Amino acid sequence: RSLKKGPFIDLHLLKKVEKAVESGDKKPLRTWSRRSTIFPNMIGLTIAVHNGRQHVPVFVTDEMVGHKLGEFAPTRTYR
Amino acid sequence: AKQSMKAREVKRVALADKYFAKRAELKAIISDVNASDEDRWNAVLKLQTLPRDSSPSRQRNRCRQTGRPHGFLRKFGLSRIKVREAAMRGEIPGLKKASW
Amino acid sequence: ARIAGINIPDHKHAVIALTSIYGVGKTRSKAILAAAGIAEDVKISELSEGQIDTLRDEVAKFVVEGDLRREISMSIKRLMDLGCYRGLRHRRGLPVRGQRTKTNARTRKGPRK
Amino acid sequence: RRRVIGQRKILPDPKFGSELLAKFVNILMVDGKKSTAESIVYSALETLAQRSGKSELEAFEVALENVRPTVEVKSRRVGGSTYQVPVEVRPVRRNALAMRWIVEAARKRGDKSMALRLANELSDAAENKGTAVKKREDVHRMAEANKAFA
Amino acid sequence: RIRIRLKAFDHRLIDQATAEIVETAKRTGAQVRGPIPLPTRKERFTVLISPHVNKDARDQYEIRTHLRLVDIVEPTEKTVDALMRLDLAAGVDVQISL
RNA sequence: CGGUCCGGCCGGGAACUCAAAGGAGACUGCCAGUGAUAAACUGGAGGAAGGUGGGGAUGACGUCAAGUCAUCAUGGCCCUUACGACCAGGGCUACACACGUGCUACAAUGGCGCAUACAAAGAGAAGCGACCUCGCGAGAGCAAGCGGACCUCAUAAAGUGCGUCGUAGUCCGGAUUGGAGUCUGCAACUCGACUCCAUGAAGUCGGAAUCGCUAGUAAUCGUGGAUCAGAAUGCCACGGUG
Repeated sequence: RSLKKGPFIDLHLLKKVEKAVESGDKKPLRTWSRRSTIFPNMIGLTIAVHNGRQHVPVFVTDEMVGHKLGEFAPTRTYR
Repeated sequence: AKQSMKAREVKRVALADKYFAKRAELKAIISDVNASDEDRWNAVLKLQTLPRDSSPSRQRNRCRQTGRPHGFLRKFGLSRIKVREAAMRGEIPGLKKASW
Repeated sequence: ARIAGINIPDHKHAVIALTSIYGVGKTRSKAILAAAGIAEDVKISELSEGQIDTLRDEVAKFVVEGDLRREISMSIKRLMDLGCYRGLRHRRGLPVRGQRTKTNARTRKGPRK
Repeated sequence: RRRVIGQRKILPDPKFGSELLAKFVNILMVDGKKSTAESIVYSALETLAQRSGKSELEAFEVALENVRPTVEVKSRRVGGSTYQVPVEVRPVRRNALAMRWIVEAARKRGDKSMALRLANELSDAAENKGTAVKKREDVHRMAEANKAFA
Repeated sequence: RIRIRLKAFDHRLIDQATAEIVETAKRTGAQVRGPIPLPTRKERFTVLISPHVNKDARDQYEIRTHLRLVDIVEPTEKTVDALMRLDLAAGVDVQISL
């Protein structure tokens, strides 16, 4: 939305570019970032995104190049 | 309303006069207009907007007497929760009972 | 003769059955009428065989109907596969207009008999 | 209450010199847009000019001469009972009654321009030839025949 | 060579403050004109009459902003010096400009 | 009526307007009539105005000992290793359904496009912004006038008039859905506004039943301000038609 070629990353991600396509042998990286965006190449990076109580296992394709981290991390369940 | 609300403006309002009302009119020192599709300024401008609480936004005057935000009226000099008791004491110059 | 309109009414101005329907738009679809010799003010009947060849000349420039609906539908079906906010709201019958389902969601809900 | 009008004065039509044609545009107009009503008056008289046997200068007055009653029926409370009584239709209303019925008829119609909707009723307003149209006058025919109790 | 201003809200204080300025300006200048006017303004506002709810009950307040260009006949160096220390009570606002 | 920054600009005036103050004038004064013949009323003359001239400001005793310690204090109680406050992420615009009210239309006493007549009241220099340029466009970029009574915000709009059109969910509308952008701002994904190429639905009186005032009043169209980094249709005001 609004921006040609999509925005540049947050500075708190600009310091985390060594963990952009790989998390390692460790548990999927716990992320409270929801207003920040994804890296333009990010597949193979295992992450868990906050929902307001817990962290959820999110799924991302190699074709996703600009989305807010909250936009694909659900918060509700019906009744 | 809380006693914490009384000093919440102190840093915010100071940077409003310092930068947050001219930095866009003076932006030509942190900008370039000669290179096509080339960035050398975004990360230093995002570093300038890295600090929080003090913003061009978030800025509210409040009732400094009570911490209450709502019912502020600049034309009265005082938030309406205290206006009648102050204006009938004669404390606000030159508010009086004269009606329509 | 007709070129893009499919409805029954006869002898109208050269815009109502010429523009703003199924994919043809109104921005370039009206400028071609002067080359065909057709006027855009007041009802007209000069569009026939011969005049219409100047309009049948426009090829590969635009798309209409189901192929234009394919363009938007696939551009949402790629998102309905994913955990995206508008993904589930187009996989399930949910609004995206930022609505209050306590008060107004009437287009998305329906009758109200 | 008591210390009230009556009838407030209105200025007569500048072109025709008539106070009936002044009241007529006041009740004809809608949302106070009297400037459009000044284009409907006389424009609705197009098909009446030659047809008026009183000449054009009475081609609208003729539709108001058709009905000039002295009493109307009203249904009024005397206690736990409600009865039909004749009430007087005074000179000030006697000339303005049918005028108020013709504008309602034109507003309730929905074909052509308003200057043609008004002309539909005005064409028969002194002929009364239509079906179930004189039901309009049953409120005065029932008044010249009131019996009540004395 | 300067020009002057007087601004107030009180209908009598505007003349009492004029009578301070045109006298300070006459103490070092013998030629006279008397005060010139303009611009006057007015403003009105409404408030809720009670601090808690009661939003159907309201009270009416207004002000009248008075201003004079005043004019000075001789704005001489010795006369503007007397206006650098202008006092003149609180309750009004003034300017000196060139 | 001379001179002319060609201009109420200088000479001339202090009057009208426009903005401001203080008086005088309306007193049943005047006639006849009515009135337990009295209070005061009922008409006429004369007047700008006639009967507290007209319009405002004002809440007697009493009304539920009303709503509120969520603005306040202030007696008490409970929590204090917290029911306290500092960040951050979700929420206070969940929804198979109810209540509470407006605005714009459903049209042709109406809309649209192009002309054309006339404002009142407010806003404004880290401002109000006239223009031109790039472009599809928001807008960006520069920038006239002006210090806010001879500038900007600003073709008021409706109305008038011409061109055009129907009983068709319409020329219309463009509500909705993606894609592009434009602005402000850690940040507009989610809840923001403005724009463009495209697509495209609802509205042709509307449930039992019922609502409200007496004239510049109802009815109806534009203009302005507040809040404000960045949006209202809500809030407070202004004038036109009536």
